[PDB]
Amino acid sequence: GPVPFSHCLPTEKLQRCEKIGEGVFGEVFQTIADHTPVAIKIIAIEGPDLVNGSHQKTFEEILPEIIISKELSLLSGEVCNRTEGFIGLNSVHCVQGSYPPLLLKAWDHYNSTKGSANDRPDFFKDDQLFIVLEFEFGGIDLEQMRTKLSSLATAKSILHQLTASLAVAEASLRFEHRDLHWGNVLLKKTSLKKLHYTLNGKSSTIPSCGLQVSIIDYTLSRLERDGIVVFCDVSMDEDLFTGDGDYQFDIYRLMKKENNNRWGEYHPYSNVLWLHYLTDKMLKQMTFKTKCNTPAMKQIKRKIQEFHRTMLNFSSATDLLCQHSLFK
Ligand SMILES: CC[C@H](CO)Nc1ccc2ncc(-c3ccc4n[nH]cc4c3)n2n1
Ligand code: NA
Repeated sequence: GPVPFSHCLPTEKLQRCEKIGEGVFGEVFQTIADHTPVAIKIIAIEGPDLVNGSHQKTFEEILPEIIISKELSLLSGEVCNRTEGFIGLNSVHCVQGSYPPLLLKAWDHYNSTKGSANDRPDFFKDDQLFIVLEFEFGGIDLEQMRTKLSSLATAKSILHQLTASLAVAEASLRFEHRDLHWGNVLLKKTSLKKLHYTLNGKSSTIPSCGLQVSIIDYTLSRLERDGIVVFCDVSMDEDLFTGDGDYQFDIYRLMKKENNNRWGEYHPYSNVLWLHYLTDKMLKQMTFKTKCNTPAMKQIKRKIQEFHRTMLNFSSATDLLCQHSLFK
């Protein structure tokens, strides 16, 4: 059945853990496994204590995220519909134990420097179960990089990458991400000048501007294979739809409007909505190292503004990728 935490996180691996993110689900750490950076997502399951304001999920309720993470990871190795724009999934374990004190130390450091919205995970007993997902390390989130991007050309690249990856997942998996806020877009440096994707057998390239994008966090995502749908049913969630103070919170309500609160259905317009929210962040909340004070860069800005203005008239990421003038 379950294994002890030390199976997944031997002493040296625990000693190198640094906390990088969080959500109601639990905690995300970066560490090193076999000289390789990885990200570890740790989710409490099956217990009766409140955790970050929700009850813990059952093993059955975590399976959708596991399945989705695996399907999107596989897309990097496929042929007809191929993208590296999600993130690799290396392993999944069920572990048992109280939270390691070294992880608490990392948690404390994050709380001291960035602040946490979570409860300190120090109340779990030695019989507590967790799911531990180990992912390829994907870089730094777009929000944390909001003052670090070179120019609007870099912004165009990121939007193109995101759109393409979403299109390929729509094509292969009838995928909707459903929570693609700017914390869920990771950026990593690449020396590749061009990145490659294949959509329904047709391969294309995207200029990288030195960055490779990875879309993460499939907690709210939906997909299907052979008529079998995997999703998070939020039809009875109150709080998800009553956020304020950021366009992000409007996106939840707009998705609910689009799907009539039926979350099992396929509505790839949700991917469009998130891309619109991301484009909006690109135009309003980023500080580029190079301003748009040359005619060439101005032109890119006008193109992104045109995208912002027109993209909500498209039906899916696939429609955007294949038809929108931004990508031509
Ligand atoms: C970078 C940390 C991020 C900042 O907004 N927060 C979260 C929060 C939820 C979440 N679920 C999965 C991942 C996840 C999955 C794979 C990863 N590879 N490299 C980093 C990864 C993170 N996250 N990350
Ligand atoms: Na990736």
